[PDB]
Amino acid sequence: LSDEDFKAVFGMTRSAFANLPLWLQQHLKKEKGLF
Ligand code: NA
Repeated sequence: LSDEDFKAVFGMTRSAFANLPLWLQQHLKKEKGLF
């Protein structure tokens, strides 16, 4: 997805998401039905 769609889904930038721990990245992907 686009940078704008990413920010809408996750409410943060891709760089912000990458600073999260893996467990939380994975948690968010599942919560949102993505990836
Ligand atoms: Na929106």
